[PDB]
Amino acid sequence: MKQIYDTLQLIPVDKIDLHEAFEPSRLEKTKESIAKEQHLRHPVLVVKTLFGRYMVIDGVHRFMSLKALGCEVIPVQVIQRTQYSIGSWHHKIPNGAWCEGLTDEELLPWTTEVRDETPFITMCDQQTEHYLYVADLTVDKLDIWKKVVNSYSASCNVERVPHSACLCLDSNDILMKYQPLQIGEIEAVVQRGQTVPAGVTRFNIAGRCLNLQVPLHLLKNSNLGNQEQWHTFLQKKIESMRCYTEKIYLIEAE
Amino acid sequence: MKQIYDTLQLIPVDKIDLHEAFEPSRLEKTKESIAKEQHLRHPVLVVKTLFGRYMVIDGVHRFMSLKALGCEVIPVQVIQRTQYSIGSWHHKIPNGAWCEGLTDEELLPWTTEVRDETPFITMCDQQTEHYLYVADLTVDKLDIWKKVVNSYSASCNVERVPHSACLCLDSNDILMKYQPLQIGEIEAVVQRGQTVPAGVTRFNIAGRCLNLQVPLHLLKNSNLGNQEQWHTFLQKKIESMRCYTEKIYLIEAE
Repeated sequence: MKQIYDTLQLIPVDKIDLHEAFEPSRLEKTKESIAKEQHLRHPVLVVKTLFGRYMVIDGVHRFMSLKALGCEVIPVQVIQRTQYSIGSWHHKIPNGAWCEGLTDEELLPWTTEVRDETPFITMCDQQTEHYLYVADLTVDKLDIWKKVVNSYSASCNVERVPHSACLCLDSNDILMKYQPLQIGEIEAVVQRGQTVPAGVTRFNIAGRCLNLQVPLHLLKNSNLGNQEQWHTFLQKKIESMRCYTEKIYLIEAE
Repeated sequence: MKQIYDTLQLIPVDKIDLHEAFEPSRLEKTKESIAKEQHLRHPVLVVKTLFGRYMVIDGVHRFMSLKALGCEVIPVQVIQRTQYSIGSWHHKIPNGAWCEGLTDEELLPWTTEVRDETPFITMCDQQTEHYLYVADLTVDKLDIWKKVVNSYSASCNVERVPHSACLCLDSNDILMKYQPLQIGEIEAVVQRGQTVPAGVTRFNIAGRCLNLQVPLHLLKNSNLGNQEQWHTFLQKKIESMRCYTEKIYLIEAE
């Protein structure tokens, strides 16, 4: 389906922006893997913004790995707005008692009280839930998020779970719930040069292209000869492209 | 879901049955490819039947290729009835008026009469339909499906379209419409040692496991001591497994 071929592009690395922070540990493992394989398995998923720029909506650690590896162009799949919806990740913290970062950040005005306002953050254990609202918050919405997420993210052990999935907690777990953003909030965040915390925005994307395996060597120089090479490479790959429209379980290795 | 692990099994080759004819042209390219790669990319998709036997619902040519190569066990994924629905393929013949194999067959009792019985086969064009009913035909549904399908399968160009899909016939198209069978019927067929013609049944399966890349070395000797290797193999592959719930475009190459 050539409609997909036309959305696979090599974009100058300096024209791509993040809307979120990244976790440098995951960045370094992903980067090791790319350097070892000398391939980028999946294109980074981007949307057009303004000034001829692009915003990553999925693959921030791949993109950062390529930038850190000295790539001048990034293989992207350009996603239309009709192809995605915006949800969020909840952060499940196993053995959440031994997680010293959040373990006594008492000062924020957590409360079990529920009001018809929107609870910005919700903290869960097997028994109880706690909330945060800007009626009580002194600083702005997003640095609360940075503070809270960052208190446990890099120090404690986290597993991200989709905000829409069904999950029940053990008594070891703590579950951090963050409400999804609208695209206009994300756009404003990027336009102001800001970022949301790592690993909280979750884009549900239809029509992902998988297992492109872009050779790293193609990404090192920005020369339009390199672009002819990219078109050749891509034409070779599309012949092996098959569309799947039902749930699949993909082994991402070989 | 870790249930996948229990559904991926090595099954003796003599316990597996096909329900549909295979196209040997396609069988030879599948066989070729498997021999070159020394691996089976996707597991054969089967459902359990009677006498501890299994019926292939997708992967006829992978299976036949494996049997031709001397494999004693087939890597399969056991699909449960909640995972799949059964539809059919319609066969669109562009410029069907010039399909000689379909026109010279003046014998068959094609008819525009709409009866209360369901027709074996419906042959449509832009503004008129023809049917074949049991009452006008001396021999069984399957013999007629194979006779009609083979009158144009190799003779003329044919686009296979899902029966539920949207299709508007151009001025010169002809459309062969076949009934979707129920699983009881397909099972009866296999129980009598018969097969449906190729390219007519269409299984819509959710949760296909993809890109397992089973090494061929594991399929030649069917001994309990092989199973350990298998299980080892499997547990390794699962650690690279990922579920995709939206439509994907997978590059099935490396």
